[PDB]
Amino acid sequence: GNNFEYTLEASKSLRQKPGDSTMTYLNKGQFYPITLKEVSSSKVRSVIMVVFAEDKSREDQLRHWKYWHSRQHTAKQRCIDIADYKESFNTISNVEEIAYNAISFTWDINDEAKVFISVNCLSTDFSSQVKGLPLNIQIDTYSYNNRSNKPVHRAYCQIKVFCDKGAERKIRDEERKQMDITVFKPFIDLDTQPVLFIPDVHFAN
Repeated sequence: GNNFEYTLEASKSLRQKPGDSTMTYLNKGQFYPITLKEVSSSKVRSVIMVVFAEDKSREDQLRHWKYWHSRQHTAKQRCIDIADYKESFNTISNVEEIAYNAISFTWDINDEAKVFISVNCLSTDFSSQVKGLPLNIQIDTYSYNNRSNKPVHRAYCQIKVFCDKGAERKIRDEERKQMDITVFKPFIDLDTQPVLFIPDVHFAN
C-alpha cells in the first residue's frame, strides 16, 4: 500500500508540439513549495535531490558538481536548500543534509509533508561559455524499515533554473509568441542510486 504523489508549485512551460517535453522554471536560490502525500486508502523517509537528468556516468556528474562548487562564492553554499518554516516542521522531522545536492527527512503518511526547497545552481553553471545541462529534482522515498536498502518509490520532475526573476520572464516571453502545480513523474527503476555530491578538501596541498 504505497502510492505516493509529489508536487512542486512553480510555473511550468507549455507544450508547443506533440513529443515536446515539459519543463518547470525556477529562480536560483528561491524557496518553492513542495508537497508529499500518500494517497492509498506508518512513517517513511524521503530524499529530495538535484541530479543531472541526462543519466551520465558517476565520474562525469562529480566533475560537474566540482566544477560548479569550484565557482561558488562560499564553500558553504549548497545545491539544494530547505527552509525553516514552522508550517513545514509541523509535518516533517529528522531533516538531514546528507549531501550538497540532497536533503533527507522523515514524515508520517497519515499527514501531508510540506517542505520549501530552493535549487541554487543554473543549468549553464557547469561550463563557462552552451545551452545548459538538463537538471531534475528527484525524490526517493524509503520505508523506515528500509529492509531492501532500496527506495520503495521514486518520482522526478524536469527543471530549468534562472537567475534573478528569469523564470517568470521566460514564461511571459513564450506567451507573447503564442499549470500552477507540477506533479512528479514516477519511475520504477529502484536499483540505480543517484550521485551524491559531498565536497571534500582533504589534501588540498
